[PDB]
This record gives sequence, C-alpha cells and structure tokens, in this order.
Amino acid sequence: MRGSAHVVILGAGTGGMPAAYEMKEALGSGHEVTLISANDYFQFVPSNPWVGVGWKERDDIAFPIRHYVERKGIHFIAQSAEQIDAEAQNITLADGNTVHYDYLMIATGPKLAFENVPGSDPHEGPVQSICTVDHAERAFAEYQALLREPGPIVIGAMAGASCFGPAYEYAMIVASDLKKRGMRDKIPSFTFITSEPYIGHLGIQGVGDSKGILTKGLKEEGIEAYTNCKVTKVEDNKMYVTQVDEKGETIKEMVLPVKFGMMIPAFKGVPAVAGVEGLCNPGGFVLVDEHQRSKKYANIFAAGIAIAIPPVETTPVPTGAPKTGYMIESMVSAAVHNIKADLEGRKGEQTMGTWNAVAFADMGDRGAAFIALPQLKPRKVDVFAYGRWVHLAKVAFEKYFIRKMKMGVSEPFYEKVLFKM
Amino acid sequence: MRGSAHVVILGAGTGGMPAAYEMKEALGSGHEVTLISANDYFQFVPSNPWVGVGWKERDDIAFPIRHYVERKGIHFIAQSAEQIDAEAQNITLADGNTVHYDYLMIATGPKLAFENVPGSDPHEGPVQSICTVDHAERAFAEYQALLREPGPIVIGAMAGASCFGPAYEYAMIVASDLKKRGMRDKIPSFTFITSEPYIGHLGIQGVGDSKGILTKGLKEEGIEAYTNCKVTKVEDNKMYVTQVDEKGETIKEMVLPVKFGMMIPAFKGVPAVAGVEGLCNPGGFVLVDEHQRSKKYANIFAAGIAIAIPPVETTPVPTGAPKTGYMIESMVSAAVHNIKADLEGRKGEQTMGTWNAVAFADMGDRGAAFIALPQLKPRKVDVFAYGRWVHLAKVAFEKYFIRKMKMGVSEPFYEKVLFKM
Ligand SMILES: Cc1cc2nc3c(=O)[nH]c(=O)nc-3n(C[C@H](O)[C@H](O)[C@H](O)COP(=O)(O)OP(=O)(O)OC[C@H]3O[C@@H](n4cnc5c(N)ncnc54)[C@H](O)[C@@H]3O)c2cc1C
Ligand SMILES: Cc1cc2nc3c(=O)[nH]c(=O)nc-3n(C[C@H](O)[C@H](O)[C@H](O)COP(=O)(O)OP(=O)(O)OC[C@H]3O[C@@H](n4cnc5c(N)ncnc54)[C@H](O)[C@@H]3O)c2cc1C
Ligand SMILES: CCCCCCCCCCCCO[C@@H]1O[C@H](CO)[C@@H](O[C@H]2O[C@H](CO)[C@@H](O)[C@H](O)[C@H]2O)[C@H](O)[C@H]1O
Ligand SMILES: CCCCCCCCCCCCO[C@@H]1O[C@H](CO)[C@@H](O[C@H]2O[C@H](CO)[C@@H](O)[C@H](O)[C@H]2O)[C@H](O)[C@H]1O
Ligand SMILES: CCCCCCCCCCC1=C(C)C(=O)C(OC)=C(OC)C1=O
Ligand SMILES: CCCCCCCCCCC1=C(C)C(=O)C(OC)=C(OC)C1=O
Ligand SMILES: [S]
Ligand SMILES: [S]
Ligand SMILES: [S]
Ligand SMILES: [S]
Repeated sequence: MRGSAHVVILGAGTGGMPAAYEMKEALGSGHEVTLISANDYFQFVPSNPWVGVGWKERDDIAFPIRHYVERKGIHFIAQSAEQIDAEAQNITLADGNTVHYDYLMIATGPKLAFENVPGSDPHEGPVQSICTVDHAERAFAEYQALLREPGPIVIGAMAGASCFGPAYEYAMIVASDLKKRGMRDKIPSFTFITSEPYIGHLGIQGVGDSKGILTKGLKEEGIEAYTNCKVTKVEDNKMYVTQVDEKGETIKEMVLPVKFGMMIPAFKGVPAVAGVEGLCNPGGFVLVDEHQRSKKYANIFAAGIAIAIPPVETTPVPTGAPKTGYMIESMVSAAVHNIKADLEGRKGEQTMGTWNAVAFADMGDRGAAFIALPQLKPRKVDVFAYGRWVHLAKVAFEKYFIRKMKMGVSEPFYEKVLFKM
Repeated sequence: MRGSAHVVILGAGTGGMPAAYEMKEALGSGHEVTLISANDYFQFVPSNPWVGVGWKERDDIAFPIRHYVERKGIHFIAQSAEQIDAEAQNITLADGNTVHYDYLMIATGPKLAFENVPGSDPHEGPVQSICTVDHAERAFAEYQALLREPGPIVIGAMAGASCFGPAYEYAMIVASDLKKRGMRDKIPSFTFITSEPYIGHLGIQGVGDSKGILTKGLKEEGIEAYTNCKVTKVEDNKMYVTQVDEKGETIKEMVLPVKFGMMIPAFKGVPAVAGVEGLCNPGGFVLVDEHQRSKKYANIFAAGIAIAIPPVETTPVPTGAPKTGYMIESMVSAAVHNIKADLEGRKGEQTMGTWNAVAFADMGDRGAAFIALPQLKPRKVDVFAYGRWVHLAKVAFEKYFIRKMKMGVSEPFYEKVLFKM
C-alpha cells in the first residue's frame, strides 16, 4: 500500500529464503514482507545426491520454515502460486486465495522438464532424479530395489541440462556405495550418458582439468561414458539414446536396459511464472536487466535459476550453463538493494556483478570443487580442486548455510573475510 | 621528533615500497616519512627468472624510485644501512652519515646466503642465481656462454631454501628456450637438485597436485630430478651433492659437472638487521608479534621476508616455507596501521591475518599458480592451477603492480572486488 509497500518473495529456496530475510532487514517495520512457497520446508539442494544414495536423510538437510521467518517479522504462506496477474498485481494461490503485491521478487527455481523425455518422470519409470529431496528419497528407494535385484545402471544428464556436477557426483557415490556393500561386481553394466560435448564440460566449457580428471574417475570406477547424447524416450524399462557428431548427425542409436537410473533433467521456468504474458523467454525464464528488474514489469524482480541468462555456445546436443550459489546470492543482494532504492525514489544501480560458477561435490572422504569466471575464455579464474579438504569445506559450508537460514541473514552474506582474518 | 614523529622504512622492495606510500598516506603532512634502500631502483622480483633466460630485460621490470616517492612527500635515501643502533635509534649508512628515527619499519628482504655453500656465489663459479635482477642478468650471460659451448646443466634449490617455485620455473623455461633455439639436443645432461623431501613440496608440503604435475613436467622435459639433496660445495666446476634418506643418512654422494647452473640459495636476515642485539633469531629474522612489532623494541616494526615465521615441519634436508606477496602486503598494512595507532595513543590491534602462500610461474604461453591457506593441513584452500589464463593473469598483475609502485598506494591494495564487480 501507499507509504507501506508490500513486497512478496515467491519461492523459498537458495535465493528466496535469504531474499526474504534481506528484504525485511532492508525495509524494516514500515513495510510488509511475505514469503510464498510451494513447500513448508527449506532444503539444502546440494546435499540431495547424498540423500539419493542413503548417505544423508531428509532431516539432515531440511527444516520447517515458518517459525524462523516469522520471528523476523516475515509473513509465510506455504502454498504454490498457480497464476500471476502482472497487471492487477495479484497472485492466485493453489487454494484459490489471492495475494496482492506492490513489488514481486521471483525466486521460483527450475521446473524439472521431465516432459521433454517421455517416460523419464521418476513416477513413470526406472529413471529417477536427485534434484529435490522428495525425488532423492525416491531414488534411494529404487537404489535399494536395485540392491535386492541387481541390474544395469544408467546415470547422466539429459539434453538441455545445465546442472552436470551432480550427475558425476551421483555416479561416483553409487559406485562407491556398491563397493562398500560388496555389490559392485553384481552390476552387469554401469553407463554414464551425457548431453555434454565431452566429459567434464559441465556446461561451462570445462574448468581446470575437469575433462581429464572426470574422465579418469569414471574409467577407474568401470563406468562406460558416452557424450553428445540425448534420450528420446524411456519405455519398457529401456532408455533410447541417440548420439550425434559435431554437426548433430546420428553416429549411433542405443537401447539401454535400465534397472536403476538417474538422469538430470533439463530446467525450464515454473508454470505460474512462464505463464505471465511478456515476462519470460520461450523456456520460461524471466527476462531481467542488470539490476535484476523484469524488462516488462518495473515492479517485478527476479533472482536465481528463474532468470534468463544468454547462452555463450551451441553444443551439438543442447546444453545450458549452470546458475550457482554465489552468483544467485549476488542477484538476490542486488534485487533487494534496488527494490529498496525504488521505495526511496531512486533507480538502484546494483548489479549481480561478474558471471561465475562454483560447485562442490563430495565423494565421501574427499571432495571436488571448481571456480570459473567470467563465463567466456580466457578466464580470470579457472580452477578445479580435489581432496579431503574439499570434503571438509563442503561439510562446513552446509552446516553454516543451514544455520544462517535459521538465524537470518542481512549482511552481504560471506565469510571470505572471516577465514582470511 | 615530538608531535612530528619520524618514521623510517628500511628497504624498498615488495613490502617496503608500498609501506612508504601507505605510511605517508596514513600519517599525512604532520610527520616525516623516509624510505632508505640499498638500490636506487625498484625491481619486480617475480619476473627475474625471465630476465635470467633473456625473455625480459632490466628495463621491463625495474625503474628509478626517487621521483615517484618524492612526489608523494616521502624522503628517499639510496644508501645501504650498515648498522642500526636500537638504543640511540640511529641508522648508520654506507657513506657514514647517520639517520635518526622515532619508528623504524624493517622491510629488508633476504640476505642470499651463498656462504652456506662454498663456491656457490655467482661470482665464484658456474652456479648462478635469479633472485635479483643483477644476478639474473649474470645468469643470462652465462646461459649464452652455455649456448656457445654446450655442457651439463644443473638447476634447483639449496638446503635451507624457502623459495622453490622459481627453481622449477627456471628449469622449465631454460628447457623451453633450448628447444626454441634447436640447442636442447646438445645438452649432455639436465639435472634438477632440490632440498625438498619430494618434487613439488615447495616448502608448503605440496599444494593441489603440485607433486604429480611438477614431476611429470620435469620428466617430459628430460630433466632428471633428485630430492632430499644438499650441496656441500661447488669447486672446479663441479657440484658436490649429498642425498639423504628420511632419517638424514647419506644414501649417496654425487659429483656433478656444471657448465651452466642455477641454485636458489637459503635466505637469512641482512647483516645490518641481524646485527641488532636481541632483535632477531639466529637466522637473522626479526622476531615480531602478531602486530608486526618487534618483541624487543616497541618502536621497531617489520614486514616481508625479514620477519621470523616458525617452521611447521622438519624435513630430512632443512627447508623453509615461502613468504609471499599477499601475506607480505598484509604485514605491511598491519604495521602501518599499528604505527599510526601508536602515534595516536593506542595499541593497534591489526594483524597480518591467516598465513597463506600464493605464487605465479609463467612458462611462456601458459602459467602455473597456487594458493594454500592456512599453513598446516587440512587446509581451507589448497589449489594448483595451470593454463594460458594463468600466463595472462601474471602479465596483468605485473603490469598493475608496477603502475601502482609508480602512482602510489593507500587503499588495502586489492582489486579482488574490481574483477568480481
Ligand atoms: C542436485 C543439485 C546440486 C547442486 N549443487 C550445487 C553446488 O554444489 N553449488 C552451488 O553453488 N549450486 C549448486 N546447485 C545449483 C543451485 O545453486 C541450486 O539449484 C539452487 O537451489 C538454486 O536456487 P534457486 O533459489 O534459484 O531455486 P531453488 O533452491 O530450487 O528454490 C526454488 C523455490 O521456489 C519454490 N517454488 C517453485 N514453484 C513455485 C510456485 N509456483 N509457487 C511458490 N513457490 C514455488 C520451490 O518449492 C523452491 O522452494 C545444485 C543444484 C542441484 C539441483
Ligand atoms: C625469484 C623470485 C620469485 C618470486 N616469485 C613470487 C611470486 O610469484 N609470488 C609471490 O607472491 N612472491 C614471490 N616471491 C617471494 C616474495 O614475494 C619476494 O621475494 C618479495 O620481493 C619479498 O619482498 P620483501 O619486501 O620482503 O623483500 P625484497 O622485495 O627483496 O626487498 C628488500 C629491499 O630491501 C633492500 N635492502 C636490503 N638490505 C638493505 C640494507 N641493509 N639497507 C637498505 N636497504 C636494504 C633491498 O635492496 C630491497 O630493495 C618471489 C621471490 C623470488 C626471489
Ligand atoms: C564440483 C562438481 C564437478 C565435479 C563433480 C564430481 C567429480 C568426481 C571426481 C572424480 C575424480 C577422482 O580421481 C581423483 O582425482 C585426483 C586427480 O586430479 C587424484 O588426486 C591427485 O590430485 C590431488 C589434488 O588435487 C592430490 O591430493 C592427490 O595426491 C593426487 O593423486 C586422485 O588420485 C584421483 O583418484
Ligand atoms: C607457481 C609456482 C609453483 C610451480 C612452478 C613451475 C611449474 C611448472 C609447470 C609444469 C607442468 C607442465 O605440465 C602441464 O600440466 C598440466 C597438467 O596438470 C597439463 O594440462 C592439463 O590441465 C590443464 C588445466 O590445469 C588443462 O588445460 C589441460 O588441457 C590439461 O592437459 C599440461 O598438459 C601439462 O603439459
Ligand atoms: C576456493 C576453492 C573452494 C573454496 C570455496 C569456499 C566457499 C564457496 C562455497 C560454494 C557455494 C557458494 C558460494 C554458495 O553461495 C552456495 O549457495 C548457497 C553453495 O551451495 C549451493 C556453495 O557450495
Ligand atoms: C585464484 C587463482 C589465481 C589468481 C590470483 C590473482 C591475484 C593474485 C596474485 C598473486 C600475487 C600477490 C597476491 C602479491 O601480493 C604479489 O606481490 C606483490 C605477487 O607478486 C609477488 C603475486 O604474484
Ligand atoms: S528431481
Ligand atoms: S555443476
Ligand atoms: S640471486
Ligand atoms: S614458490
């Protein structure tokens, strides 16, 4: 309302949860902040692969949101938004109730586009997913069914995927867990299928010696790897795969039996956001400027996986570049700053800064990680790391981020200054 | 003097040059800042290996100091200090003139301890050095003599060395340059000799896969490598090397003929500083507290290679851990802050922060670099990088640091925030 603007944050994930706290800290008691989310709990997404192999449980990586945001004066609605009317500035919830906003910050993450590959939905066949804790639990249940009745394994990433690290991580920890259980020798075949033009491309044209290291890692585990692949369908417990050459021409088709499978799907924008006229590209991603502001609606901002970022290359099989946590938090920080600036008679000038990708993977006792910036080469930083210390750093960061999601954030967010003293 | 304290910075190197500018910026026109240095020019030390193979010249990496510091109100004395009387607070210069100080910041870098190995002084025999531009020029002259009359090459690091990267870099670029000149096949033997307990230890117990990468790099260049070595003498154009086992017992002695040689020497404190009673350890390094303040004299501070840092391990052949640029600048920044604090009735609380080591090496088209922190394992960051981008980053940083040494510094110093936007 006038003089007391209502800011709604849609989606309580890696971007949206911090966005809610930061928005309320920034605006104070004179304004209303409402966080709306499909789930009543927060989950630490990067730990889902471990849930998928039974190395972690839901309770380790997830917690109920309400009390933590409410104690900060933030309203919480645990309902999915089904429609957004950008003209009237009304959000229609799954229960049919309506929420009006003065500013909207979209942080809705990805729609997991299983529809791209008929039969690939985790509920339709043997190809599972570890992108959410619900799905990771389902993946682990199927993994146990595999242990009871061993059969072919296929892990990888679909055409159009932008999130490749977790596929490699999952393959490695499944292989590891099999060995632990003395079951590895009972698997007839273990295959890695990816849309990447080469192993370790990771949607970022490689980082450090990711190609050499991941290539050798898969080989060492007896995992046969295929690149430039797209899955045309999953049917009768078989994955139908087409492999192309540099020019997109078929060099082979394969039919792979699958007892246990996990393929990272392509991401699209969620339906309620994609459905807003003029807001998004054909993929459903919000078209925003450098200030995280929608190009169509001046009072809609967006951050996280939900925003559109232009491609920098065109791979033989479509692939996308990942949108990772540090860049996401930079988007959130900028959006919050610029909304506040708007509420104070200014055009905020803050941007997300330089494009970058960062990621951790934990194989158990040791981890891998990378940092790449900016997007195109030659880069200013292009590094891949491996070792026990990376495992320890992942453990530490998870513990930290979860505590911060409970205690609240406000500051820029980062402890780079704390560990450098 | 009273109400107008005189601060003297001794040594105009990586630490001292910035220290002079930062001190004057911090104190302003009410105080006097004098920079005293043995040479009338600044040199960018990390580029010396390239001067040593003729890939760079003195004029590329060095420039006269006077005008740049004087235009900032800093007094410049291009004389070596020969004696320091800490009681009277008087510095005796090489010309016999005396300079009084109220505060002294020692930034005198290393004494190159060739005396540890009889015959190893660059002027005494074929074993040269690339630690200074004077010496690197001499190394290149001898390298040309090698080209005229090919013979055995021996490159490496002496017992007690703490600076290992440049030995590997130099070996690699000499091998590279030989190939360029079609002379590589004319070298009867090319040997790498190091006090490190293993290749790629680097005085920091390894970083990333430094061991594997440097091991393979030397092998690829046909360079035979020996670890756990100390040179007992250089004589009649032969290097007498003793190799020990884990327990320091001789497993062999070797006598290596040398036509062209380069061994990084051990570092000690410079004589004028080491000669100050109670100031230093037996090695000549200033014993300081966390605030960079001498433990003996409250008005003497120290930064850079000149300070004592306790060892964290005891290798079969003595080795030391490197003191590198980012940590050095942190020492400088803290010293300046705490001297100013003293001049304003306070004990400055600023410290150099977390121990870390960083380094670049440039092989021509591609570079290597590492970051390790803190000193003991498991680390919070332990990374090794290689590629064209590292070459480009080294070129950029050199260009930047040299310009900053001409234009002046004041700020914390760093552009991490500039390239992240
Ligand atoms: C398996 C996996 C591993 C990853 N590993 C890393 C890593 O190591 N490092 C890294 O930096 N990044 C990693 N990422 C990438 C990225 O950081 C995460 O995907 C991150 O969670 C994305 O944040 P987000 O805020 O954009 O979306 P999300 O965290 O997915 O949050 C979206 C939120 O919006 C909600 N929502 C969706 N639709 C609606 C609706 N219509 N109405 C209301 N709410 C809705 C969702 O329930 C969810 O709470 C990983 C990603 C995955 C999937
Ligand atoms: C070959 C080489 C390569 C290196 N590579 C890297 C790298 O890649 N990355 C990195 O971060 N670090 C690197 N270092 C390590 C370190 O950063 C440098 O040695 C750095 O120059 C040390 O800074 P300093 O200020 O302590 O000493 P210096 O830079 O050596 O400065 C000491 C100054 O004191 C003067 N001085 C000495 N005695 C007296 C006296 N009695 N009276 C007056 N003045 C005196 C000297 O002339 C000199 O100007 C490298 C070192 C060397 C030798
Ligand atoms: C972060 C997301 C992107 C990637 C996700 C998943 C990656 C899976 C990791 C597979 C790699 C396993 O293979 C592993 O790699 C490194 C090689 O560089 C080796 O380790 C080697 O380098 C490391 C440091 O980096 C040294 O500490 C070690 O002594 C050395 O042998 C391991 O001996 C090898 O077993
Ligand atoms: C910084 C100071 C400390 C070290 C100083 C001097 C180091 C000398 C460098 C010798 C290494 C040369 O060997 C080189 O190493 C890397 C392997 O990791 C290889 O490069 C490999 O990893 C890089 C990324 O890191 C990839 O871009 C490349 O595609 C891959 O092949 C090169 O193919 C090999 O030729
Ligand atoms: C320098 C080499 C590795 C050490 C990096 C330490 C800190 C970076 C952690 C990466 C990370 C960031 C930044 C991050 O913002 C984030 O989102 C919350 C993650 O999880 C999804 C991350 O894993
Ligand atoms: C993250 C991987 C590598 C990129 C690092 C970029 C900036 C760091 C440069 C290293 C360096 C620092 C910090 C430094 O302070 C310094 O002294 C002036 C150097 O020269 C001696 C350096 O080479
Ligand atoms: S998923
Ligand atoms: S990734
Ligand atoms: S030297
Ligand atoms: S080094």
